[PDB]
This record gives sequence, structure tokens and C-alpha cells, in this order.
Amino acid sequence: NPISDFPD
Amino acid sequence: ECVTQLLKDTCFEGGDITTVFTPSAKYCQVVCTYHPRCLLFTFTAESPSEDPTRWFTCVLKDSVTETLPRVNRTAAISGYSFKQCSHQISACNKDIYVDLDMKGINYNSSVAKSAQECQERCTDDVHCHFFTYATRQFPSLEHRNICLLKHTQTGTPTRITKLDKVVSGFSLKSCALSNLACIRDIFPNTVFADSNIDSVMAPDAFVCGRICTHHPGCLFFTFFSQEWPKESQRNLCLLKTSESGLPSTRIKKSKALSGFSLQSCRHSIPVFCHSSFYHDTDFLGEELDIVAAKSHEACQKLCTNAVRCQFFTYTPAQASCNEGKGKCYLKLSSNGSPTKILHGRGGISGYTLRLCKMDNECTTKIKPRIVGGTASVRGEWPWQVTLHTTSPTQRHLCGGSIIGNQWILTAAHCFYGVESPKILRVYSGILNQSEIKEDTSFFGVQEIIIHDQYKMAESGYDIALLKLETTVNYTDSQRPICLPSKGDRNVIYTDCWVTGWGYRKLRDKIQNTLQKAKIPLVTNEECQKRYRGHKITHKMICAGYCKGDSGGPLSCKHNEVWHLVGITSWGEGCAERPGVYTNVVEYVDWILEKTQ
Repeated sequence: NPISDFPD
Repeated sequence: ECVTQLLKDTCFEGGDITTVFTPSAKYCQVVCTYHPRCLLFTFTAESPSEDPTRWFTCVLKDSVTETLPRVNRTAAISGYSFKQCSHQISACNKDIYVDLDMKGINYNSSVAKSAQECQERCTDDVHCHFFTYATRQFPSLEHRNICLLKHTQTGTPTRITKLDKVVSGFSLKSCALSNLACIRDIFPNTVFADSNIDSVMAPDAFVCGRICTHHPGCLFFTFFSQEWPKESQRNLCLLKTSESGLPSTRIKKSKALSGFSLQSCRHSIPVFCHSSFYHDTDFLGEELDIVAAKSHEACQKLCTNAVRCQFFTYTPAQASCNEGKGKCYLKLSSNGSPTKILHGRGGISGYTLRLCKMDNECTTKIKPRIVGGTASVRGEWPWQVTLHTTSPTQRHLCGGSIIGNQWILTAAHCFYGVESPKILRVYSGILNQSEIKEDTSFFGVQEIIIHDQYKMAESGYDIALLKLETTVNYTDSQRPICLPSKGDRNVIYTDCWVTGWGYRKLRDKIQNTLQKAKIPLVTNEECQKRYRGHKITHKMICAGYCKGDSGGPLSCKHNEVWHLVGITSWGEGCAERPGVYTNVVEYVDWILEKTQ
């Protein structure tokens, strides 16, 4: 699972 | 001695067990309640006086005195857990947090029409702990309306940061709203090989699975029973997970059992309540106290009354020769479980019942009494109520079931030409109608809630709620019954009971002593065949092959719990032809929104 955190 | 009240600008000094991150101090308090050692906590709110890293810091503490030194500090909120309290507790937090980003392992990302819909996804999903959701207003475009799901080891976020135009919230599986199916089916002689995320020692597979259930990361489990060959592994409860969310493989083996988390059905099943005793079993833990006890029953009550005690072993006066004062060992451990489980030193062990207040009251056991087919009797159906009409003169109108402190659940057709609640009288725990007298005490109905869409009994929505003027003190005579959990729609109920006073209309005549009849369910489609003149919806269930009244309960017993599967709506007429009932499961979202 690649899923990325929301940009600051 | 519940101090439910939070303590402003207060820090509890020392005694830390661990540190987690919670959105609110209020949730910290819930986390503290549900952790096996935590008596008290100190939360650090967002504020200048503290660096960003320490905001949403929830520190779980313990003290042997049951309290700690209070020092004032700005932004510090502190509380005591609810272990110490008589009032029921819930893990269910419906809070959406604005401009809050709760970090975790992000395992899924998608588009959602809104926070609510994002949350229904978090709840309906096997892995989801909490979610974050980006609003339109969210500046970065391709991120707009992304609802991303997360999980952690603990169920709480690894960290929490302020990120504006975002909303975070938690899975509602514990609000009893999940549509996820619960698999209750247990596989004897089976094991699972997948990620082992933790392990406890359990006395049997029931406790194992219960423990699996309230553990955030545990989807399924394997139990290595006492009879297991490798000695080191006996009574070992293995908590597992997988990316699919299913066991990779069922391997066959002896003296091991496997099963699944029940997290969805959490509210209809005993979870924190382990009431059994375990004989010639000793639970190894840290010793809290040792006291004179007459029996293992009072042993347990000492445990329960001792807030730090999580479990006990009672050692009886030795081999029946000795004076009957035994020794009660109050024990604790770091998780709420035994470090070692030893069979054959002749102790009697069980757990603290202090936990039980976390369970839903509709899961408590019902004293065996006597099973007489001909008639019901005291305490036998604590949920069933009789619903009385003042006008023209006072008489039995309907049946109803207590689903709440303040709530009756019943038929809508019962309220046909009832102009106001003000004429209704709800009596509880009544065996005989003869038993009611002018002095008899009863509940006033504050409000009648009929389904927005209800028209006619043979039309589907025949269901109604009664809100009482005054709440019920639960007693072996008057208790709640659990609503079917949505995860259980595929359960096959083989034991079902219609109760009531026999009123399907003025003619037929009525009954004095409460009547009870065990009845088989019948399939919709088979039911649809007996009724040609009428349709039968997915919102209707049948049975027969009928001592019940209108608005009366269909009670199905499953895994030692009573469920209210259906409400008696229109069955025409004892014949053969089955009664048609309302399908309570199918109204869960509706009942919950109305009762909260």
C-alpha cells in the first residue's frame, strides 16, 4: 500500500 | 466514587503506563477506561504554552493509592477512568474533528461525497480505525474529496496535527452502525498462519475470541488449547491480521481453534464480561492482595470491588477436611490477562466483573429458573411489556419490548386512532393481567414515534418507538433485549419465542397469565407462497407451524443472548399460515438515529 499523507 | 468530571489545567504527576494520542481529553478518558491498568490520565490540549508535538498527548497512569499528586499546568486536562463507576460505558465516539489530521497507516484512498460518507466507509471496512477526509475547500485539488482510511497497532493515531480544510473521525463499529458481517463460526482443530500482532494467555477459545474482538488490530485468531503438545504454547491466544483481512490458509491441526473478531456485533455479544469460573485453574499475575473468603463467588466480588484487580484465583479450604475459609488472591497484569495459566494446583479462577459495565446490558445472563412449557413466570422475559389504554376504559392494547432505559419498541398499527401519548400506560415485568390494580405502578409515555413512511400493517413499515417519561431501574424482573446487529443478517436463528397476552384484536379475546410459545422461523419466500393477496418485503419476516399480541416481540436466542428479531405486525390468522412480523434488523439505522 502506497497511500500518501495529505500535504502540509 | 466516579469523578466523571474532567479537571481543568491540571497535570497528574508520574505513574505513567504509556502515552497515546487522542483528539480530546474526553476520548483520553475513554481510552483510560478501556486499558487494563489505567486508573487516571493527563491530557495536553492545543495551546501556546506547549509545543505542537505534545498536543493531543494522552498519558495513561496508574497509582497504588488510586490517585496522584495534582500540579496545575496550563493546557493540561486530567481525569479518572470509569472503571470506578456504576453507570454504563460506551466506546462509541461520533465526533468529527475539524482541521484535525490523525496520522496512521494509510491503506486506502478514495473519493467521498462528504465526511459522513467517508465515515460510513471507515465503519463498513474491515481494517478501519479512524479516517481523515479532505473537503472541497481543501486547496490542493486532486486531494479534494479524498477520504483516506487508516489503522494503527493501538487503534489510536500515531500522531495528531492541525491541517485546515480537513476532518478526522473514528470508526463507528462500536456505535453498532457497521454493515460488516460478523463470522461467529468457530473452527475447531484449525490454525491460521498470517501476521501475529500480539498474544495473550486465555483459559479457553471464547475468552480468546472476546479478547480478539476488543483488540483494535485483531481480525482473527488461533487458540492453542490446554491439550496442545508443545507445552510452551498452551492457553496461548494468538491475535492475527492480514492485508486481505482473511486467514491466508486454514491449516488442519489438533487442539487448536480459530475464529474471527466480532467487532461488528460488539453490542449484542458479551465482550468484557467473563462470568465463568475456572476450576483447578490458577491464573498467574502480580499479587494485589490475599484475603479470607468463604467461596470463589465472594472471591470474585472482592476482585470486582477492588479497582486494580483484574483477575483472581481462589484457593478453597483444602480437600474438604479444612475449615471452610479459603484464600482469595487478587491479581493483576500488564494487559488484563494472566501471564501463565496453570491447570491442576486446584485453584478456582475467573475475572473481575468490574468490566461487565462495558458490555451492553442486554447481554447479561438470565437466571435459569424453571422451564415450563405451559406458562411463563417471573423474570422469564424481562423485556416484554404490556401496553395499556385508558380509553374507553383501561385495558390491554398491545405488546412491546424494552430496548432501552427510556424506550419501548412496538408496532405502529397499535397507535391507530390514538390521539395522544397521554392515554398510554406501559407496565413492566408483569406475569398476570389480574396482577394489575389501580395502584399498580407504570411508565408514562412521553412520545410516540411512528415511521415517517408507515401507512398500513400489510404495507411494510409497521414499527414504533415509545419514549418514557421516566427511566427503568433494570431488575431480574425488567431488563432490555438486544437489537439484531446488522452484521448478523445471515445468522440462522433456530430457537425463537413469541410471548404476549394473545391480543391480535378485541375479538379474539385476551389472556391473563403471560403466554409463551417457541416458534420456528419460516423463510420469506416460503411465506410469500402462503400469502398471495399480499406482498412480503425484505423488511418482513414470518414464523409459525401464536399466543402473541400486536406489537409483541419475536425473541430469538443465539449464543446465550436474546435478540429481538421481529415485532408482531399482521398474521392472518392462526391457521396453516404464519404470522408476518417486522424485520427489526432492517430498521437498525432507523432505531439508532431516533434513540441515539
